[PDB]
Amino acid sequence: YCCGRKLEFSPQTLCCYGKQLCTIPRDATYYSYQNRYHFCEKCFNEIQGESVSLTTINKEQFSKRKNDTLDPELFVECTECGRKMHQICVLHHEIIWPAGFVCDGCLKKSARTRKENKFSAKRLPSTRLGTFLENRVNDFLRRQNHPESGEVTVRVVHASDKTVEVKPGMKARFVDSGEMAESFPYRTKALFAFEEIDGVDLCFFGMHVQEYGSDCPPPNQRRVYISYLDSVHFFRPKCLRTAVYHEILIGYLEYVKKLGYTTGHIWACPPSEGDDYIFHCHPPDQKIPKPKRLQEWFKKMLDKAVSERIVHDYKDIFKQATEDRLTSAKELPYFEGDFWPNVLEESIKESGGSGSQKLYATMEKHKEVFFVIRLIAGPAANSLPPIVDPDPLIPCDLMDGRDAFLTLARDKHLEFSSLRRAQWSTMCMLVELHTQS
Ligand SMILES: COc1ccc(C2(C(=O)N3CCOC[C@H](Cc4cccc5[nH]ncc45)C3)CCCC2)cc1
Ligand SMILES: [Zn+2]
Ligand SMILES: [Zn+2]
Ligand SMILES: [Zn+2]
Repeated sequence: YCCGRKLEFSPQTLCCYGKQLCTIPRDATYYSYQNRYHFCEKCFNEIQGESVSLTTINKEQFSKRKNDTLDPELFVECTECGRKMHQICVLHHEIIWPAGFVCDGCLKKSARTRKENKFSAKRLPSTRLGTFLENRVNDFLRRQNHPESGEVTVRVVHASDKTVEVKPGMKARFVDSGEMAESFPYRTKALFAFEEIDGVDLCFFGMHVQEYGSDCPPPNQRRVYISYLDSVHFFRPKCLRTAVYHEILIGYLEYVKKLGYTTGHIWACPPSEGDDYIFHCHPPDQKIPKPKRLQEWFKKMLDKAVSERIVHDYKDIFKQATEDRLTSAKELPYFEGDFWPNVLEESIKESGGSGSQKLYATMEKHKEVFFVIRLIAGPAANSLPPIVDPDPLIPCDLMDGRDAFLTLARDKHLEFSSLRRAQWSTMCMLVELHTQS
């Protein structure tokens, strides 16, 4: 055996299908039907009668289970030794090495090494935005001159044109009356950061963004929104991990500012317990920050951006609307999946059809969570040329949003819960991106 350890995958968390946001953690009790519809023990017993609509399926046909199934880790056999070894430990992928697995001992005994690993992070197609970010990170790393650090690769893996649609409450008030556009076009992008750790790629950062160009009507035009952020905390060295995140995030703001976007938007929202934003099965000791801590962290990152003469200034949404002399909810930027489109639906219902009644009160209530970042200020923003993106569209269904990658990771036991598993998951992720390309 490679190690002395007996290893297996932890059970993943499933949905309860009752409260539409309820989740079933590890070792919990739940009910299943056809392994498709799972129900919380509390939510299932708080059900009308026996018949449950799914077609009505009776509660008699449901399975009472505990979320404690442990799938053992897989082994691979050396085609010369016969030695059985963990697939994750030796990082053997059948697509990269279709000739069969040969252990390190056999390779050295015959004075050879594995064939070069195609489908690497470096060999992913590059972009102007990706090169811009990885130059910034690697230049910073050489300045710090830590011998433990490795080369960082940043690649944009998806780009497509989409639209966000105004929800029925806001649509009935402002869209049907002609006061607001019914949809806002934007380009979505997914990019990841990789670090070479002992000769092996490790994906440690991911990000999805929404970019609304000069074609977009107000109030969305020339604005960028960060849909989701995620990380795996195994960047080496640890003492430089936060700074690298700052380099990527500030670099993105610097890049879109150069392109002509005037404002960036960040919703400082930590994930719920047991929830994964981009990377499936985070390490158990990678703690989720509390909201106050996360807000201060973004402040520090933005403060550095201001000092670097990249970000002009930043304010919370409540302060921004006051300076913008906002009066109606139709003047607030409308982003896909954002907090505010959902809340404006609730605000109109409670107000009897008003888009202004509790607008400032709601913004003040949640002001510390929403950051409005001004990249271009004053007279310069009034007369800018059209935004032209030098990078082409990158069709990649696996990265059209965060759902496909999470599903693939769930379906293939691709965990990021440890360095070895995250390296195996990185290798599998890279192979998928190269074949789907
Ligand atoms: C102040 O401490 C931090 C500040 C920022 C981050 C970043 C990040 O990754 N965030 C910020 C939101 O909370 C942490 C999420 C990571 C995470 C941790 C544990 C379980 C999870 N499930 N899903 C996501 C997830 C995603 C790092 C780079 C960008 C900001 C991480 C920790
Ligand atoms: Zn092992
Ligand atoms: Zn539930
Ligand atoms: Zn061998």
